[PDB]
Amino acid sequence: KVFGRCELAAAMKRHGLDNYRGYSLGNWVCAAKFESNFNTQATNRNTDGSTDYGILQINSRWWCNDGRTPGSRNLCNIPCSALLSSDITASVNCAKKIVSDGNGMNAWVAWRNRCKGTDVQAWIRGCRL
Ligand SMILES: [Cl-]
Ligand SMILES: [Cl-]
Ligand SMILES: [Cl-]
Ligand code: NA
Repeated sequence: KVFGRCELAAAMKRHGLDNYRGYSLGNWVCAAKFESNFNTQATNRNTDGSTDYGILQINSRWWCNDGRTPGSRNLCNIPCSALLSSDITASVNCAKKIVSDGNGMNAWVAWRNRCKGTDVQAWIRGCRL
């Protein structure tokens, strides 16, 4: 599913991401924009053999099981395919674990390089939330 911007904002808010670990909703929408372009089906292979999955590009080396990342943990205890579903629950709940692990949203490279320090509230402007 390719979410609309405000559609994704509303879903993320409903699932408790607005202000989660102190990160306002626009941070999460901005991260999803640049990680996946709001496409739940996005997958991207990394140099180390892991793959990133879903709207927040969650990595198979630590967070989900894809069966082809040797040495992987599965800290969200989910198949990586669950992170490709139209229903973002699994991605949100796994993202909550990631952002709580110590480095905050710096876990998302696109967030650090394209969202951090910017006017992230712009990403929820115009939405009825
Ligand atoms: Cl915001
Ligand atoms: Cl694996
Ligand atoms: Cl933080
Ligand atoms: Na894994």
